[PDB]
Amino acid sequence: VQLQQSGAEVMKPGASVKISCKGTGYTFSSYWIEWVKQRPGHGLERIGEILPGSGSTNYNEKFRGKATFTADKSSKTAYMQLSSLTSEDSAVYYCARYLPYYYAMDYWGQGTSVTVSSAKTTPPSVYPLAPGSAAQTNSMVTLGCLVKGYFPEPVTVTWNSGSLSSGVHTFPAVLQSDLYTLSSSVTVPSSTWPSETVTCNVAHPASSTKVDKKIVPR
Amino acid sequence: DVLMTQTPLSLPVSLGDQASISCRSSQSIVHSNGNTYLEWYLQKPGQSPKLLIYKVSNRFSGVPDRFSGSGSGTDFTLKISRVEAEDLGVYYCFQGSHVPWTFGGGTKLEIKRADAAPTVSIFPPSSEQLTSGGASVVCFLNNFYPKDINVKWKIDGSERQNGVLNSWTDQDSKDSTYSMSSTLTLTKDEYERHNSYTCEATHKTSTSPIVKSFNRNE
Ligand SMILES: *[C@@H]1O[C@H](CO)[C@@H](O[C@@H]2O[C@H](CO)[C@@H](O[C@@H]3O[C@H](CO)[C@@H](O)[C@H](O)[C@@H]3O)[C@H](O)[C@H]2NC(C)=O)[C@H](O)[C@H]1NC(C)=O
Repeated sequence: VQLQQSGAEVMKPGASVKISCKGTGYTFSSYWIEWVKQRPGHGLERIGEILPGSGSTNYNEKFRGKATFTADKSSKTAYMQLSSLTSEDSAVYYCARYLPYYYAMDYWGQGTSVTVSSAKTTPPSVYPLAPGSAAQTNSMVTLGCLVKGYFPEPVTVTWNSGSLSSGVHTFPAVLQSDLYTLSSSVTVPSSTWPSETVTCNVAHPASSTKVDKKIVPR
Repeated sequence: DVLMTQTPLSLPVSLGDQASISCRSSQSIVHSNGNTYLEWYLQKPGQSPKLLIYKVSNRFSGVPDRFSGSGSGTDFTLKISRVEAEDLGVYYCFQGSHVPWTFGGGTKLEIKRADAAPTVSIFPPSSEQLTSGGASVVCFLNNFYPKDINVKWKIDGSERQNGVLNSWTDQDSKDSTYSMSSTLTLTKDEYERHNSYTCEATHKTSTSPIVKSFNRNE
């Protein structure tokens, strides 16, 4: 069996988004479809369930009125309609099969990420950084590559064809006020940095933007 | 909605050790047919959850036998005999006895090992940042363990907190360490006026807080 979910979505606050979960390889009308929310912070929250064969639906107290479940029997698809949105609703939404009191929820959808933000698509603005002048130089030294003022996710940061991959730490993107950023620091031998060329690559599939800014000593 | 409380919030255990996770219910979740419908799910990072145990006495197919379950009317626990690298993730308890059905809080699982001291670094802004009209002050704390980390932004003898970004990285695999990258966005008018910036951090390995600073005036 297989549960296929719709693609990623971006919506402005106050709008409504409808996402779908399509099931195949089993009797679609005879299984409940469970909708689960996972905010980036933590936790799995169950929104509710719908039985496509009938129109029966259940909602958790928190999401009553927020979500509306509908199902199409002709096409093995079920939908969840999210009402007026906010920044809080940004999360990854999952669909899963379920038959209460018997074999339970062994197949899940891949997940569908929903992002609520007033921002528009922005290209990455990578500003490579180098060690400060007022700092001692030793054998072990870190490197720096900063990407900021970009939207939406994801943006992949990697060195020149993986010139030096191990020893890097790409930190999760965060919003300063409205746009995402990213920090990636790696370590290289002091005797090799001024000799070997090391640079960070930036890719933005949504914006089709590729950047390559080498870092040189201050 | 039946509230399910899961403890501990985190569980560090070295490889091969016994792991115990407990899930408690706000009400009795027994069912008339002699079964109690409690299920345990594992969600490794970047993936949809998976089914491990249902009807705790029972166990799903295709799962290692080291997992086991037990409990009674309102208290249940899950046990992992021998821990392995693939067993890292977040474990949730799910009750399927009273409508609506609710997930557990979640019990993240880590692996404990010989802790390591932090390696701090500071990167002042770059030429591009200066030209743009800003100043990106980033202090990097790579390969440190455990989470007992607190970073204070002290500058020229004054502690600044506004504009302080907090974003760490999940536990690694090769090093099983943690990394911290906190950033302080500064403007040209404000960046130059300060003379000295310090990156202040504390950790359990070294009771005396560590210090790292540089002077703009050079
Ligand atoms: C609805 O009523 C039916 C009929 O009584 C119930 O079916 C019975 O369910 C029990 C509990 O699962 C079965 O006993 C179990 O059998 C398994 C497999 O043999 C065994 O490993 C367990 O230790 C336990 O003995 C029983 O076989 C089954 N009877 C029949 C005829 O299928 C059903 O549970 C009821 N469902 C609900 C929601 O009330």
